[PDB]
Amino acid sequence: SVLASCPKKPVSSYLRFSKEQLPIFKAQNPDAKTTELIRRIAQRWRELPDSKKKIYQDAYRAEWQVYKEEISRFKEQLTPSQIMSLEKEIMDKHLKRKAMTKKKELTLLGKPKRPRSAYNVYVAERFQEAKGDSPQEKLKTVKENWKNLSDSEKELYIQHAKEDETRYHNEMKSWEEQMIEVGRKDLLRR
DNA sequence: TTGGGGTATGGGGCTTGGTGG
DNA sequence: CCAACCAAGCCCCATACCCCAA
Repeated sequence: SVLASCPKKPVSSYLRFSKEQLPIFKAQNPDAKTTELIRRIAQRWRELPDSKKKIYQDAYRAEWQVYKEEISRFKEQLTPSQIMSLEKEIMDKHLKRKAMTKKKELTLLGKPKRPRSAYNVYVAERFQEAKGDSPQEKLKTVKENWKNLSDSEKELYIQHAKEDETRYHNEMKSWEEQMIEVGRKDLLRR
């Protein structure tokens, strides 16, 4: 917003080199994947004489000195609550990434999904047949019926809840053993 | 020791509304 | 706190590499 205007850190010499080289390379090699071209460019980097590298190096060092000056000038023109909301935007960012990363890894270790509630299993069935525009509305409809149902009409759902509760228990046990075997006691409950 | 950040894109998943480890 | 139930078009991202600031 105002922090979106925060000066960015310069990227390093290999990154510069690559950024410039990609374009040249893709133009000489239309039928190729980026990943490949990148591998190719990295090799070029390795190959490049130190005296040449040193050129990009100096570019980066001087570009860092600009960042130094830039960031501090930036901070002065900000209020203290601003200075803080900045630092928080950074932390929040980093934590979201950490979050995403652990969530990917669990899914890739096929970690059992949590027990679905009495209400969950109802929604998973009475959503196709539901009035409304967005999902917001298609939901309030199913919500209204939830209040309007009674004990007898909630059996085969609360039954499947109680079943899924035992599915969870079993699946969680298979998975936690699996994990112990794979050297990861750390992903265990408690 | 770690990880972010440059690209481009092919598969990934976070979002908006009101019951459960 | 965060995950679960229903969308799907945008948020993000690992991938190929290297390097240096935190």
